[PDB]
Amino acid sequence: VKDINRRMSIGEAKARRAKKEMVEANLRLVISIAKKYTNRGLQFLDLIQEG
DNA sequence: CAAAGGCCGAGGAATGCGCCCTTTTAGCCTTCTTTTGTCAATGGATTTGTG
Repeated sequence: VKDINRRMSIGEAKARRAKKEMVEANLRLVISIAKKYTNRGLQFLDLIQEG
């Protein structure tokens, strides 16, 4: 059961690093979208973080 | 052999900005049970009437 939960953890770490790589790639997309809302009351970094 | 121009990117105002749908949450709105304030009786213990 140790090795079972271990292989589970291996899969989880792989998928998590993959999600990380995708988010890292598309941060530029998020900034490009958030630039459209920059003057409706919320600061720029807050827009980027919600995005 | 350089110049004009076509291309891409790095930076800003703003006439800029969701919709349709499911599901919970607030609160108002009625209906009912109970605590509470009220009107009337109904004697009963001092106050007065009497000589």
